[PDB]
Amino acid sequence: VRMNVLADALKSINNAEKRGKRQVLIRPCSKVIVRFLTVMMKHGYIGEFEIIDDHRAGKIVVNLTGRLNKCGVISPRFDVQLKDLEKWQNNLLPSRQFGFIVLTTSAGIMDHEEARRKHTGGKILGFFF
Amino acid sequence: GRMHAPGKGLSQSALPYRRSVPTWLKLTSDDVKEQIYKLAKKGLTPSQIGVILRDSHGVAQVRFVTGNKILRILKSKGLAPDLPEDLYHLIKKAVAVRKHLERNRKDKDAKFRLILIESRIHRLARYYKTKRVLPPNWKYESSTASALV
Amino acid sequence: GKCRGLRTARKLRSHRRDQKWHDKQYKKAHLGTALKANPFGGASHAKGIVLEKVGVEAKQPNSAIRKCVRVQLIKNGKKITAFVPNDGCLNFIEENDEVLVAGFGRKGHAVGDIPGVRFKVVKVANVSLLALYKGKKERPR
RNA sequence: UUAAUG
RNA sequence: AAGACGGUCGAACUUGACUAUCUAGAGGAAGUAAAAGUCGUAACAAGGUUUCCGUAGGUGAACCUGCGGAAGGAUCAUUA
RNA sequence: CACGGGUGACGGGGAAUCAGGGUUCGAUUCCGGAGAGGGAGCCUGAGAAACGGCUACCACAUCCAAGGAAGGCAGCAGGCGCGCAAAUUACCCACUCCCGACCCGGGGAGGUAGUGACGAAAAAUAACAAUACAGGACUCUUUCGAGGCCCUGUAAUUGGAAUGAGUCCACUUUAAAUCCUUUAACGAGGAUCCAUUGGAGGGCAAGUCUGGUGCCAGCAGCCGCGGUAAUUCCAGCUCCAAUAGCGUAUAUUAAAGUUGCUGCAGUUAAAAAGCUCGUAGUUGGAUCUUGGGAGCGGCCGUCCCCUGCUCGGCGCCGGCCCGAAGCGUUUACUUUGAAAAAAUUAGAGUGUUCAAAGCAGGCCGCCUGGAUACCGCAGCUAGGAAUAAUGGAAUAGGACCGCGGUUCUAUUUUGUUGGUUUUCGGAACUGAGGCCAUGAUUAAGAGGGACGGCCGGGGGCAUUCGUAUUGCGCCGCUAGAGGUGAAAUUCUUGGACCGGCGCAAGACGGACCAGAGCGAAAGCAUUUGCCAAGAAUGUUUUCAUUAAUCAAGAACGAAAGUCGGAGGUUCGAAGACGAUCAGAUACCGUCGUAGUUCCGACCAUAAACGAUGCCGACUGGCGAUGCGGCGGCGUUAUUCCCAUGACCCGCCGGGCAGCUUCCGGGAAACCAAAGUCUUUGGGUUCCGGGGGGAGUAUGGUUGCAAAGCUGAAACUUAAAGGAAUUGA
RNA sequence: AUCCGUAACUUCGGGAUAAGGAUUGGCUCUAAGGGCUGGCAGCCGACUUAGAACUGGUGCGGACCAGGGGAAUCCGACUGU
Ligand SMILES: [Mg+2]
Ligand SMILES: [Mg+2]
Ligand SMILES: [Mg+2]
Ligand SMILES: [Mg+2]
Ligand SMILES: [Mg+2]
Ligand SMILES: [Mg+2]
Ligand SMILES: [Mg+2]
Ligand SMILES: [Mg+2]
Ligand SMILES: [Mg+2]
Ligand SMILES: [Mg+2]
Ligand SMILES: [Mg+2]
Ligand SMILES: [Mg+2]
Ligand SMILES: [Mg+2]
Ligand SMILES: [Mg+2]
Ligand SMILES: [Mg+2]
Ligand SMILES: [Mg+2]
Ligand SMILES: [Mg+2]
Ligand SMILES: [Mg+2]
Ligand SMILES: [Mg+2]
Ligand SMILES: [Mg+2]
Ligand SMILES: [Mg+2]
Ligand SMILES: [Mg+2]
Ligand SMILES: [Mg+2]
Ligand SMILES: [Mg+2]
Ligand SMILES: [Mg+2]
Ligand SMILES: [Mg+2]
Ligand SMILES: [Mg+2]
Ligand SMILES: [Mg+2]
Ligand SMILES: [Mg+2]
Ligand SMILES: [Mg+2]
Ligand SMILES: [Mg+2]
Ligand SMILES: [Mg+2]
Ligand SMILES: [Mg+2]
Ligand SMILES: [Mg+2]
Ligand SMILES: [Mg+2]
Ligand SMILES: [Mg+2]
Ligand SMILES: [Mg+2]
Ligand SMILES: [Mg+2]
Ligand SMILES: [Mg+2]
Ligand SMILES: [Mg+2]
Ligand SMILES: [Mg+2]
Ligand SMILES: [Mg+2]
Ligand SMILES: [Mg+2]
Ligand SMILES: [Mg+2]
Ligand SMILES: [Mg+2]
Ligand SMILES: [Mg+2]
Ligand SMILES: [Mg+2]
Ligand SMILES: [Mg+2]
Repeated sequence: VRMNVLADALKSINNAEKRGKRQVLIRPCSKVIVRFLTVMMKHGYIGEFEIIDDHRAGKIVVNLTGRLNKCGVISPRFDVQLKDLEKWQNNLLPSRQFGFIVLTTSAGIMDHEEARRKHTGGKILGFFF
Repeated sequence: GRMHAPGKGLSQSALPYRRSVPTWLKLTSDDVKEQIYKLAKKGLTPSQIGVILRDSHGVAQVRFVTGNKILRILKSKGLAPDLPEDLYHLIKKAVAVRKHLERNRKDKDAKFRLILIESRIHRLARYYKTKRVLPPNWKYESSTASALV
Repeated sequence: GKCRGLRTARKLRSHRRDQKWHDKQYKKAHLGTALKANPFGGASHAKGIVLEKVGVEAKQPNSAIRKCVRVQLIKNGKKITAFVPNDGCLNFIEENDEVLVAGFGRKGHAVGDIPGVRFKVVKVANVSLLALYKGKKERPR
């Protein structure tokens, strides 16, 4: 059955970016997915999205640009310290200039640069560049 | 995907967005609860109670009109059975298939279906043991399962 | 990996521990059957007594007569068809002499034109066959 | 119908 | 002090059992490596009986036949 | 993953290879453990089951007058044996410490020397000048040639200039010496004071040189070279790699993305259990805290606040502010701090002449250093609550603010001595209340179940039908009939074959029958009746995570085979005969046993195939088909219309499929999955690591047997294989 | 007789008392195994089982009773006649 809703949604938007759609409908709405979309929004890879809230698992419509090369996912949620985060961004990001690895922290869901700013590791969500 | 079948069927109820009671339904929640009491006192499974309520009385969801759901109202008054209705119908189907095998031992397909029904019975049995609505000393024994219809 | 759970460490470790035994080098290194079948017994060199000299016919297309020595070891007593490497060095090797026997560099495998020879001769009666070939030292008589 | 080999 | 009865720890000897390694052996039955060997041609083209799998019987020998599959078949097709 | 077994396993700090990850080793100088040939027991002593302490037994071994005595080098040197494999029967307590009655003695601990190419660091074997020559930036010259302000190299051409390696007086060093450093005197032109180790076909830098050998000798880690012109052998010359080092043999690491967590594959190269259920194991849908305010800088950035309930002073007028102590579901996760032996790794400083090293050293007595980082995993502590578990209150034995009774009681108190009963407080039990906004998130294009109309070669039992077959009976006429490429074995005036009418039992279920349906798969096709089941659809039904994959275990499982009964029409393993062929024990034909058919038990094997595990999400269309549901011009049946069957056009769910193209993938064939893979991570089982040996031996287990499951090694080979192209 | 232990093979039933060991006497005790009446009390009747100490010239199923065993080959299955 459906195990990782976040991984399914990011593979859906990755297929939509590969085909070249202007917008895509991903079917469940999770808080992790919404915070991931806001983290991609604050760096500007995607457009402005919206969620459709019934009193169920809601839906999400995301306006897509062509700036997102690949939206990836790291399953399961591995623990990442500040010592190991350099090796994670070495072997998962295409460059040290761009690309982001978001990971959930005690302060909240935020990318690796803001994790270096606030000095807090945590469990990995995925990657996007 | 089904549990013990290769089917991939998509056919179930689609409840509407609005939880509010309609304008035409002038049946109060106490009258709906008394109708549920009358149907359960006559003797009827809560599924068929909900079906008769949405057919004759024109009330689709008891949960939207009243506060509680149907088996919860039967539990609040004292009309709920000893064991739940899906487990009851699976036990009844297992007794029917076991009587069918006793009449015709050669039916290997019905033997396979009997094994499937036993597996679903034990899955729901351990589930209601974890939910603690059945006692932990309860056990499905096919020699004594036939007296329970 | 195939099972990517968060707590599948014993599953991955037991699966890799089972599947290491299907490797050829790992099973040969970690079972004692190959070490028992090895005449050196985990040794690089071995001394042994010459008893006879053998003319071994060669394999396919290359057709020649290689020169080998039936060496009986001291540490085990096993018999080895050891190879005489250089040209004209069978005449230096006489009967009932202690010769040093080494491998040939394929880690216990027959090499090239010679069927069923894994080992070769380095020294002859504490005098090296390289110096006997070059003409530096003389056989002690 | 028979028809094998280098 | 010597010595003695008893108890405890208990080396060691004999017998029996278990387990591990190495090895002799008449004779039987395999695999590998040469060959200027013998007999036949099983398979590769419809290899001249299409091939192969499972299961049984038989025959110098590859193999032959029976029953059920498969095409990895020489047919992706044969007409109201 | 207990127990048992093996270890060519003392454990750790650590070593090597290393991108990131890992893999291998660690007997070895530091810490802890064990032991003194093998066990066992004990005295002394604070501390031993001590062995440079004893007491017995076993193995080994010495002297003897034959009564008896004495031994433990896995200490330092050394000897034998074992080996591929490893040093002197030296000097000294002077450095470091240890012990003693102790400033004095002792220390084979330790220090220093002898061997030492395990290994590491530095590092000689020449340089300069002048002649001849061979050339390059300028000037000149059409080229040829020439001048040197600038050069670069070569040549057993010549020339002095400088030094060790060695020799050796002397200090210094040192317990006494040795070596290093210093220093007189000697000491170099083929500076004979002479540098080797491997190779020269490719990988892999470097002769198609010369002579001999002629598939011989041999070279060759792989491909290969040598069969009388060898770029590969053996020698000379030349050249190439490193340079006091190099080659060879073995274990190991990277290479190996050929063990794959990072990060391999499973249609055809090796591969998915035949299929299904299923416990452990693993993974598990969404949902509970948003924001506002104050201050600064240029709508943005940043800092602060939005927990509750004994002791004292910025103290102030029973109340307020602040500080300290204690209790406020539990973790996993993240950060800091402590505790983490040194030696080793990274690394600060420092001219051991540099460096490997060491912790030293530097200034005219002083100035200083001997840091720091890391130390996996587990345990402690204080901030955070995003993510994953974990509960609350649902027969209300629930919190909250108060009350009335029963039992027990720290005690303040009646000026001081004693009893009883109360006010007032703490523990337990117990009755009537007031209040919570009183309390149960949604119902997943997750799943289970009820219900409706279906649907279907799904399954079981009983029944019924159809022909064909073969045999028999009767009738008619007949010399041929079967069968083959051709014939014969076979039947046949005892009437074969053929035609007609009956009887017979056992099969089989054609044409309808399809890239159509059902079933988990194997599989399922005459009609009717009975029974149980199932997919999909419909649903504003119910339960509320009940789910997915699954070691062990369990059900079904083609055909063939086995054990019992029944029946044996046809076909037909074995067997017989006739053909063919050189030969057939085969293909062909005629018979023909087991079997093929039914029931009750085994067997559990298939090219059991889609050579493609299961569930979930997404990314292109087209015409269909099957089932179910919905809508809409109109024809055709019931007939007398509404409403239901057959058609026509559409919509949706999945069911087998097909066609189309630069989605994308792959080695390609090809695939809408075999795609969403170096832009590598959705979850979960089984399984492969070159080809043989070999699915073999052995061990265990199942079966009546055949055989089924698990399952190697020795040895051998440089290929085996997949796709595609061109010839034949 | 009691306590251990028992192999190859097999038709899984056997082999099997396989094979191979230890003990056994007397005396003096302890513990355990029960009924009737009014978790307690009183009154009574039975033989066993286990353990300990002491002791006799190591003797003890002291007479009697009472299997020698193991590994193979041929034939017949067997019980029976
Ligand atoms: Mg399932
Ligand atoms: Mg043909
Ligand atoms: Mg042939
Ligand atoms: Mg033929
Ligand atoms: Mg053929
Ligand atoms: Mg063929
Ligand atoms: Mg035959
Ligand atoms: Mg050991
Ligand atoms: Mg050891
Ligand atoms: Mg160690
Ligand atoms: Mg000791
Ligand atoms: Mg010794
Ligand atoms: Mg001792
Ligand atoms: Mg000693
Ligand atoms: Mg000592
Ligand atoms: Mg050495
Ligand atoms: Mg001293
Ligand atoms: Mg002294
Ligand atoms: Mg020493
Ligand atoms: Mg020199
Ligand atoms: Mg040469
Ligand atoms: Mg080369
Ligand atoms: Mg080259
Ligand atoms: Mg060469
Ligand atoms: Mg490696
Ligand atoms: Mg690598
Ligand atoms: Mg591979
Ligand atoms: Mg294959
Ligand atoms: Mg399959
Ligand atoms: Mg969740
Ligand atoms: Mg340390
Ligand atoms: Mg029909
Ligand atoms: Mg299994
Ligand atoms: Mg069958
Ligand atoms: Mg059969
Ligand atoms: Mg039969
Ligand atoms: Mg026939
Ligand atoms: Mg014949
Ligand atoms: Mg025939
Ligand atoms: Mg199979
Ligand atoms: Mg298969
Ligand atoms: Mg991958
Ligand atoms: Mg292999
Ligand atoms: Mg070859
Ligand atoms: Mg193949
Ligand atoms: Mg016996
Ligand atoms: Mg015999
Ligand atoms: Mg008899």
